[PDB]
Amino acid sequence: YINKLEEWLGGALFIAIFGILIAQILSRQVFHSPLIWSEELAKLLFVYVGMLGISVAVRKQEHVFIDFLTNLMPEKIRKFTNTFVQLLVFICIFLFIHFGIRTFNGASFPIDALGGISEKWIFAALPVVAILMMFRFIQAQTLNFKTGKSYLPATFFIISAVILFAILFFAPDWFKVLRISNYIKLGSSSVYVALLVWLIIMFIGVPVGWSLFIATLLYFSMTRWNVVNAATEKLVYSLDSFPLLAVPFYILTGILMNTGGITERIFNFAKALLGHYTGGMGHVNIGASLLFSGMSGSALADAGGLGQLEIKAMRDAGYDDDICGGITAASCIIGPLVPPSIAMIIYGVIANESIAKLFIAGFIPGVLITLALMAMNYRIAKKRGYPRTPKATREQLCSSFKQSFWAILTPLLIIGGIFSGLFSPTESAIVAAAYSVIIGKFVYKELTLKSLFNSCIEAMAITGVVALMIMTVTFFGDMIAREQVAMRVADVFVAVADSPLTVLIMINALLLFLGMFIDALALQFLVLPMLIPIAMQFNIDLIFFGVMTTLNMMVGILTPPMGMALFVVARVGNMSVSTVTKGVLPFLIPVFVTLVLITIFPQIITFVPNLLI
Amino acid sequence: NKLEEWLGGALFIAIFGILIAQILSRQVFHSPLIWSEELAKLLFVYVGMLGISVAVRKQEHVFIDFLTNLMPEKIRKFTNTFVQLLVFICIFLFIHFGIRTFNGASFPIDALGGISEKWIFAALPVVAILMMFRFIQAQTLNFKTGKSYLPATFFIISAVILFAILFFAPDWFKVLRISNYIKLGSSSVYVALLVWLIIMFIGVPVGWSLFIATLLYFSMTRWNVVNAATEKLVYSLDSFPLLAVPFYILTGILMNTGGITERIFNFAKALLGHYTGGMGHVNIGASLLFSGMSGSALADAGGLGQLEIKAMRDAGYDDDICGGITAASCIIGPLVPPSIAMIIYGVIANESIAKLFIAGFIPGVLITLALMAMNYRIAKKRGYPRTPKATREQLCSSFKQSFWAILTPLLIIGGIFSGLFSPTESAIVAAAYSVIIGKFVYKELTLKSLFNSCIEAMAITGVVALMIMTVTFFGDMIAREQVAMRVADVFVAVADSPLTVLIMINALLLFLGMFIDALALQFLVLPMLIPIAMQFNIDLIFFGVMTTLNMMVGILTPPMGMALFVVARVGNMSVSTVTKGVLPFLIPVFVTLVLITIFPQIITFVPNLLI
Ligand code: NA
Ligand code: NA
Repeated sequence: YINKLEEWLGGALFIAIFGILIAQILSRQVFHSPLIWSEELAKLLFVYVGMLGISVAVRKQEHVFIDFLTNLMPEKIRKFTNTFVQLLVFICIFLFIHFGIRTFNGASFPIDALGGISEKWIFAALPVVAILMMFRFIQAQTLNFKTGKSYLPATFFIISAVILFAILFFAPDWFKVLRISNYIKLGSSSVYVALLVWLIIMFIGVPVGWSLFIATLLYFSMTRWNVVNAATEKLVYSLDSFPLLAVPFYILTGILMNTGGITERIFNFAKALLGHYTGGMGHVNIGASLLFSGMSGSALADAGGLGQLEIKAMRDAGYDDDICGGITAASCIIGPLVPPSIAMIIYGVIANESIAKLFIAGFIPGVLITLALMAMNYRIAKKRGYPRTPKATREQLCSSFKQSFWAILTPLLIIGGIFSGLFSPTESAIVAAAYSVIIGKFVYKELTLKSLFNSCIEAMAITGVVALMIMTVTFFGDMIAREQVAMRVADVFVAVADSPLTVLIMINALLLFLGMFIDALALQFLVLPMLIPIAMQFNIDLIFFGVMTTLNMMVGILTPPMGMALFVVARVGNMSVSTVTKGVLPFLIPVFVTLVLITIFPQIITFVPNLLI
Repeated sequence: NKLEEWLGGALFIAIFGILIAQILSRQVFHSPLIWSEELAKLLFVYVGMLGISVAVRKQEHVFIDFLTNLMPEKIRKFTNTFVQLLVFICIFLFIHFGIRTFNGASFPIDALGGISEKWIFAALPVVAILMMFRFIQAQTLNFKTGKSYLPATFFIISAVILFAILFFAPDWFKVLRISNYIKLGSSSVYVALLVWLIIMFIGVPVGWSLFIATLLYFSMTRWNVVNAATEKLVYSLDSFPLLAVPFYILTGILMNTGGITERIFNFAKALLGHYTGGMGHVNIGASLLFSGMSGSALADAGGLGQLEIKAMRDAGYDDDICGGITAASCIIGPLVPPSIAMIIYGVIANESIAKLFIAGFIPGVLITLALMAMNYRIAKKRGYPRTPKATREQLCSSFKQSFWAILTPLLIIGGIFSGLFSPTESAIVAAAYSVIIGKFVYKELTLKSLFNSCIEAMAITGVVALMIMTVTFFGDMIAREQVAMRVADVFVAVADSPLTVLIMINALLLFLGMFIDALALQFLVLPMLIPIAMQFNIDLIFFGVMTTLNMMVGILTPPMGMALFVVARVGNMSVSTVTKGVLPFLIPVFVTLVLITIFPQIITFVPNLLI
């Protein structure tokens, strides 16, 4: 029809990348005859895949935005706010089109190890998909206006776009009027003004992926506009990255492993293993979450794939509702810590750090979290005197292990690939996806071509949202580093640079405070760009800083009044949010304790990666 | 699966806008552009490819169905299987030739900032792959309905193995060259022509039969020449005069609205409705006025037929007379400019289109006058009654109602004749005026209707584009083998007078027009007669007008004619009565044709004086 054209085309390109990578590994490992074009071809296709994902997201209106202030507004103000955000997004898309055309015209360098092919093939992705994004925005405007959620029809946008394109193509010297330098010369306060405007527009519902672009454009307009052409290439260059390839494949691996059949087998094995100790079903839940974390890079999937079973088992065992909710909500944070992890990949991409070292560093805190949660569950259960389930016979344990053998072999594969160094994170993700597909198709007989295509489509759709923010934050970093914001901030914060512990304490406190009202995914892209240079200023190790920031932000999904884990657990378990929060409250002590422990003693985190690499 | 329709319609409106900027800048701003024509051609190539793909998907390519209508279904199974296999081979070779030609072309375009010709030449394999996919999709339904013995999976595996062999072992193809076994020699072209006639009469579409015939001839002698010959396949569509066809078709479709046609009929009835035999005069005049805009006879037959038939029946006419008049009055369309057939002839023979239009204007008027005289005589002899004469108020109201409708033919004719606009520019202006009138003046136009009209125009132009490219490919072999010189050496005895050649050609065309449709017959006949006509020092404009008239004659001849069937369908009467009523009206057409072929000066004088 006329909406699935990006999903039909994007899905086909996703399959092509999978076939190319699997051929690269087979040739190197088996035949010892490596290929020189696989990486470049994969990155070239991934650029288009990411652009198509962005188009899908902007069509479905699914871009991340802060809704804390938006949730406390009568609709009569929401109408004006939505009108403003629609205008801002339209302007951003038009400027994307202009900059993509210009940077495609400017591409000159050839691509070696690809037959001398010019770089215009890479650089042409931006305008062709920006046109589709503009079409999708115009299409969505009709639905927005018809229901009374905005003030402007799509005819207004069509007329404005036609007029703007005609002006841009027939007299581009008319746009020099709207330069702030022509009226007021702020000087060195341009960065502060741009950041203030960025915060103001971000707090009123504008998505971050456009807010960063708007802030950077305002800064450039204030000082000088001719320096934007040099910096605009980073938008295309950010997607042309090898480490960024692992995100969609890890997402697809999690999606494929999150079927009902595999989860039931894993939970049955865990229950047969840890079901008869003091605090049985709590230990069962913790163990199941730990096992799932080795193959899943997200916490919401773990929360939504096992809650209805773990909560029921705990209720049958003799557990109160608050305890069930607390354990279920607390056990979710293990996922993002144990590798693989989307948050660690994002931090490594932003800070230009090796993902493997981040994974190795973050492996230990997951084990510490698991042990602390198990100890707390045992103490609570012993205090309350809950009954003990009968011991399982050896035959049932053996049968459950035989059933779940191939399902549980995956985390071992991931850890062996990563720790031993035989594979890179992207190759590890590719191997994991191939193994999961084989297991689903031939061993469990629970997969179909339609299901595989739908999983690929979902992975691309969730990848596009991250891709837009990645490219925009890469654009924002140039503005941040050009004017030396971090150096000035450090100079202002004098007499506190004596001890790095004070800086770490302040950063942790700020992150904890901000995590109570902003979702983790948005908070990461909101706070990292201005903190990474500041951390670099104080000679703070970047691997330890990344681990600490990831843990601190993952803590924030458990604290009221805004926490996704609390809402998900309450919805799944059919219980009120207040009871879930009350049950969660006693379980926040171990996480704070381990956070303080790693903050005081960085050697715990730093020892393992140094020994291994 | 509207993937081609959605993308093709987007390109169609892009072409329309670019052409508009060309004429406006050149007229009032006096700042002509240097890239509008190049962009128009470059986009028209893709538009034609998309139309061909759509036609392949819908299985609507033209073919001869005379012998196919006289055989049992058992034979039809084998015939359809053979046709499917031949089309599959044609599409595969199409893909291969597109890839080779794209990998060969390197020349730049100086009129577009040095852009390489690869941009033009890459449109062949990209759309060829989509055509192959559409054929595979249609094969499933063909096998499901029981019309063929070959399922789709067989085609899939055959395509896979063929692609693998081509990419990894092209040298294995050296066993299918006829030069391996026997060297036919000079008679290779004759053998290829015999195979072409047979494969056409079997039921293969023309646009593929010509390709098969020329490929067989090339493989008969040397396969290394087809590499040089394959550039014409893409260069054929890269033509600016060819752009007039889709826009004229769109203009006709837009103007064929029921509201406009009702007003035109009302004005014609108020004007010429009271004379003896008034209804026939009204029918002829309305057909002439609508042919001033349209360029197809089928629109004339199917649009205004019911109202004219009802008016004639009310007046007290007979069924045979009304049917005959309605059928015979539809041939004025292709004669009066604009006309699709004249454009096709000009493209094939490389002749000016404005000269063709000017030359062909007069015979349409002669036909109209002859038909009016014949109708008047028949009505007077049969003693039909007379209608009262309308008063000045009715005629003035009709004029005020249909002013904007009758403006368009005069605008088009004035643009063509005065030399102010080229035929493509005239088509663009006509389309713009029609859409403006529809949207704002009469208020019966919607954006969805415009998109549907554009889709229909693209679908109907793809079929013509495929035949155009294939016939241009065929002409290469025809010219290389020196067929016309051999034919002249054979019929040296016929060269006594050019009148003998003309009457022989006319008789052959008249005999061939009783079984084949006008379009298929034209595409079969023109490539073989144009070089022969040039051989005998025969003028090409006069020959084109005469051939167009002779081909248009065949649509009113039994046992095959589209006009008879359409008139019978829309008139609720048997085909036999329609034929027996048409028969007395064929005399003026034959008389006009004989008069034209006797005095070519009648056709020749007007364009030379007008130029
Ligand atoms: Na994980
Ligand atoms: Na006409």
